[PDB]
Amino acid sequence: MFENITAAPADPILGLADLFRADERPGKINLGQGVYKDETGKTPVLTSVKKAEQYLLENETTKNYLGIDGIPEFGRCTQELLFGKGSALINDKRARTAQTPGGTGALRVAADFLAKNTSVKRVWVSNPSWPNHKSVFNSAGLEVREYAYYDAENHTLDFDALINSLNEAQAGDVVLFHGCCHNPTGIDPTLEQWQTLAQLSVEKGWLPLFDFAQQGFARGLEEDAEGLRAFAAMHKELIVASSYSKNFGLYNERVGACTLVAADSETVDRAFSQMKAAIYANYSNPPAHGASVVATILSNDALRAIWEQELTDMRQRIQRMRQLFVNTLQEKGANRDFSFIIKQNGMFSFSGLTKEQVLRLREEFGVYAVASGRVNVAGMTPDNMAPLCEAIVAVL
Amino acid sequence: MFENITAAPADPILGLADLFRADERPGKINLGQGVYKDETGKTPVLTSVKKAEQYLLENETTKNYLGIDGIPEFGRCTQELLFGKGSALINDKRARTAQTPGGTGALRVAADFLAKNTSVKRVWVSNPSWPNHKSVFNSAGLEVREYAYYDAENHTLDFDALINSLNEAQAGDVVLFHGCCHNPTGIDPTLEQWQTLAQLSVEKGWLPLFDFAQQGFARGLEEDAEGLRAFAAMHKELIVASSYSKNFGLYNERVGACTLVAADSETVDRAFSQMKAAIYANYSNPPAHGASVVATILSNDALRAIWEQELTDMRQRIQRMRQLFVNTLQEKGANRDFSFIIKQNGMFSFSGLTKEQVLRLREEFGVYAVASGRVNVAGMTPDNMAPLCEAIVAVL
Ligand SMILES: *Cc1c(COP(=O)(O)O)cnc(C)c1O
Ligand SMILES: *Cc1c(COP(=O)(O)O)cnc(C)c1O
Repeated sequence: MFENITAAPADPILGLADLFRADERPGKINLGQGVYKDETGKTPVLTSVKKAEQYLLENETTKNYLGIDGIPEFGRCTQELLFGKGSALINDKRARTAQTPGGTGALRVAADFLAKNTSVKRVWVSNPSWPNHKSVFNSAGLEVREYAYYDAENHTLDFDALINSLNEAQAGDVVLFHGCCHNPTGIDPTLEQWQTLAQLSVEKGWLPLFDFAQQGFARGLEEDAEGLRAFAAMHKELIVASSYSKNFGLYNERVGACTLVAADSETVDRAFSQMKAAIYANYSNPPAHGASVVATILSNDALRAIWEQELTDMRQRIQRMRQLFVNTLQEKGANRDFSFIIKQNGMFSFSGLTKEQVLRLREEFGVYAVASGRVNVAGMTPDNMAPLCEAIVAVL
Repeated sequence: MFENITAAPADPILGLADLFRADERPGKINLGQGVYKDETGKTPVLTSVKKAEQYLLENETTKNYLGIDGIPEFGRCTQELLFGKGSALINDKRARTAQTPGGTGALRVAADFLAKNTSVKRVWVSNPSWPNHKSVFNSAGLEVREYAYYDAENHTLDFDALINSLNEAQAGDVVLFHGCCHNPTGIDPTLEQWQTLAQLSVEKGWLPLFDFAQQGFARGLEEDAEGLRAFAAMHKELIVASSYSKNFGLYNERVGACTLVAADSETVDRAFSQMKAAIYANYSNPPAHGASVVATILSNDALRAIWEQELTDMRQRIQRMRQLFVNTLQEKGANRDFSFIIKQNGMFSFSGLTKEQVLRLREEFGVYAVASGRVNVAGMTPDNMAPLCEAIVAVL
């Protein structure tokens, strides 16, 4: 059976990770990873999370199965984070939320649900996008198509080209939007631009699908949801894949959610039952620990306050690195204006380096980035900025 | 899009659970659930698990992603549990193990892997089987077919009928075996019978797929793997879906494994790369906490010793309930000989009650079992045995 199975392609993300480990050079710098890093260069457990875990250690009396859709309070808190306290969506009971193993899990559950219960045949993703999106949808049996997004000249959202491209999208197609902190470009639509896309979406007949991987990393928790909420006000139908991997630092505990919005309670409840069917045939029910940590934090005034400041501290450190990066390149003799980096949002930023410049940065200077030129800004610190920028300037 | 979506069928397992909650009667007895219960009627966290969780609370410094295949030590311990310390399979490096979200997750990952990389078109499951098997394989796009198993007259393994039925299976078909503690019948093959099926499987050309949900609930950890190991000695190719839900009491943390066996290291490593691809497009990587608890326990001499005795205590309490049940029915005037219950293994047992007897037991006497007549023996205690058996005798 397995004699002639074709190997999976190498995978450059794991390859980059392994080449970074083997690199015996002491001044090596990793900007190719997907996780947050602090001023010391590590991915720590949040203080709020540790406190939540201690409480669970002390008060859990059973590990009996969660329901297919997971911890109710988790779903309730997730819906308030996405739509806001006073949302009409929540009030009319139009939204149903499944706890899932991470954002990826939420995308996959969304994909299986649509492929098995709707007429959806294809999904539209940005160019570039996170490469995991394509694989997830393709596995459910959905075609992936690309719409234009990145203006390579101005390091901006090519908005005219984005509209032009999506006009090819038929009614009943899914169109995937990154709620905030676009991966890999860090380029987000403005509110006016979100409102325009919301309007275009309703008349063109798209099912919008929002991927929220970094809620709270752009401007703030509420601000980063504005785009979503603009779509929410316009649309009858909507899906959201959200992740707490980055904003709670719970990557390996697989904490995410799939939220289904329909016109009314009877419809959403009926659609959601088939979404639960898609979860039952996949992993049966979701993992409790990570999601229980999140629900414990968000429903407790003290822990939430502590957590929100931790998230704010991450957001601001990134924003300090963005500026320090631009100023350091400026004063190191930068063959280029990098001021666009400051206007980009969140973990990631397209540096605009060529694949050869990137490959050279690794070979000569021990600086690791992704082939596309994506850099993780959280991998930058005050200590490694000088040598990072010297390397970059030397390859321009 | 969601306007005319057909609702999912009610689901009787959740329906049974909800009807049990609403039941205001004080003497109600639940035998319809899938989880272990102790003498007090609860599903507690194991002492070994709590100790493991405390150690993790104190020593974890990051929640950074696990690899796609999860915690290495977890995989190593899982392979020793399945194949044994000195196994040649482990020595020749023929087995590769992915940590997965529960046994269900392992079945789904197995299913996607086979559907996408082999010529497998159908899977053979026992009659009856756990209904989740059918849904999982059907979602990957695989036909499910049934082979005979249960001898309804003698409450035994209808072995002649089992062989006769599986002769319909073509070469290149998957045949699913329950390693031990068959769900729902509790009827396992003897070693001689396992050796016979192993032999038949190799000449007929089946890819065997083992589902281990209750390793350690029949006779012991090593004993319950004999069937698997008999197949392992004969076969070049094999898949195992194992679960730590029941034997570590970690149900909601989703702790399982998919283990792939091929002829040699180069083949298994190449096949496993595509299995990792199937995980990447599903939930990206597995949840750490539950699997970290398992790895921490199994790799530590003290905690493992404590855990093994906890598992032994569960196995023996079940075996005491089996006997108490038969003796109590005998001395309550049983219209029937229930001695077959004592020879059946693990959590579950087919009582041999009709769906009307079951429905009547719930309506009149507040005793809850599954429509098929499956009873969870761990739901029986010394306190509720008398009233349980009185109800049963009254409906025969
Ligand atoms: C990091 C990231 C995620 C996170 O996925 P999890 O499964 O939640 O770890 C999801 N989507 C995007 C675009 C991301 O960048
Ligand atoms: C209980 C059981 C399982 C457990 O599934 P998890 O996903 O590990 O909870 C798997 N297979 C069978 C036959 C079972 O009875």
